[PDB]
Amino acid sequence: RSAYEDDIRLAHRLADVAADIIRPFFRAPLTIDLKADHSPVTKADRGAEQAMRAILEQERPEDGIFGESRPDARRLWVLDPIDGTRAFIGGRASFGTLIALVEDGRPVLGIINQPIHQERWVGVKDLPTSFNGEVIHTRSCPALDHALLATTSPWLFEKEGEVHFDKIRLKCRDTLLGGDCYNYGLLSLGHCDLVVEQGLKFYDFAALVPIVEGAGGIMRDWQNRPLNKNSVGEVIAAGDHHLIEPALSAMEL
Amino acid sequence: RSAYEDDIRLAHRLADVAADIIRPFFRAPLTIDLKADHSPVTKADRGAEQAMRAILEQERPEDGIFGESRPDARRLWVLDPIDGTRAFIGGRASFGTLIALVEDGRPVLGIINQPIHQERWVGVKDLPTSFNGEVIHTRSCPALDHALLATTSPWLFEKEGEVHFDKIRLKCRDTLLGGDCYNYGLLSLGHCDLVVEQGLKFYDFAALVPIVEGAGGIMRDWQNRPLNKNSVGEVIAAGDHHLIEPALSAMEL
Repeated sequence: RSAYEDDIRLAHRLADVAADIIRPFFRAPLTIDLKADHSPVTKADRGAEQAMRAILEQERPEDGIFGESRPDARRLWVLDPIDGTRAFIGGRASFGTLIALVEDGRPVLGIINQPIHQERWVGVKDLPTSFNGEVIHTRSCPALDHALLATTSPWLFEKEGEVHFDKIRLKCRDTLLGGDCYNYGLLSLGHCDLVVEQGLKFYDFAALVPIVEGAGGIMRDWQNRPLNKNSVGEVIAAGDHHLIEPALSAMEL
Repeated sequence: RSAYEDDIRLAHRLADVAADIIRPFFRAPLTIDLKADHSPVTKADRGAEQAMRAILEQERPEDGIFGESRPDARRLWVLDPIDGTRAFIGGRASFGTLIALVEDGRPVLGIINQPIHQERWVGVKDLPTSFNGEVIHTRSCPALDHALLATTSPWLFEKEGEVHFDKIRLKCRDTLLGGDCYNYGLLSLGHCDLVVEQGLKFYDFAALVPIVEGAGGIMRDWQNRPLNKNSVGEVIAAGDHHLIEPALSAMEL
């Protein structure tokens, strides 16, 4: 059993609560061009965040909730009800709810939950990562020219970041596009070898780190340093630790 | 009832047969770097194509099967067991089996089937398009700056085609990436407004045309001409007929 067993149980409860709120809004009609925001994604995100926050305020009174709600605490919860907001808006089920517990600025527990297809990744500092309750493993990869690389969009990079991304893309066997958190889940399951992104907020990667790392992968910034609450959101995830040096090299940073 | 009712029933049978063959291979381990091809996608594609061909040889002896098997016939079946081969290889359930019946070089019946999540689009020349048995409709869209555009990859274009794509992307509200046939299914359901691609084979678009058009959309080449067995594979699909002129204009062809 984990040192975090109680927190893992709460994290599953938060994911369940968010899922039931978000699901009815998926593939709903999209209103446009009004003086106010009538979008389903906004209703889903707000209602899920409010419900999860109310539960955290009752069950973890002493913990912070990242994003202004209490801080200074050693322990902080980080919630993203819908990571992959644009995919959700487009009716794609690659979006996920991300929940993370963070201590001294480091993620120590993370869940990705896809509430439409019921796919749930759980990672924790002291246990192997699980997907729908089963232990999972990243795969090994000999070299970049055998690697599958993913990123949500080339246009989500800064102008110089687009050049670094293009340089590594040219050295990989194939690149798949779109997906946000989902590509990190596929990398933890062993179906993707590298993910490289830029411009993420802490809400977008905190949950991913324990999941990828507890699957046997590695997830760092572009200087190969640990990701933490204060990282600017350049990330690289690899299923194989052997590939992180050649990947960063190929980016010509 | 359709003039194609019998062919629609056969088409569903082909999709079922392909699904049961393909499903076991999804998210299987991926072998690499051998003198022969041990990949699951190749086994799935070949076994599904062989089973569908055997059925067509028994039940439609007089029809062609596109790709060399009999031709010259007025009526041809076009099969793609796994459209979105790279997505399948990456463990993504955006791939689909495409089945189409084509007469005088024009698609008249099409199915997209996603065998993992059981999502099936059916289009036919004389009926409204259906998704899992329900009639569906494309949405209207006032202008490009409100439109959601999708394409599988910017890098799947020719060098000049990348420039035309970038020019229209810059004029749209958002662009989603990856997905192959799946984006045309989302456009027929009313969750996407434009799809623009280049380099497709007839196997990749024949089934899509009846589905998009019978949902109320429009799908043509980049000269606004009909797509047919001989089209080079530049395609534009719009949920709203009003957007095809501004979209082609924005591409600066």
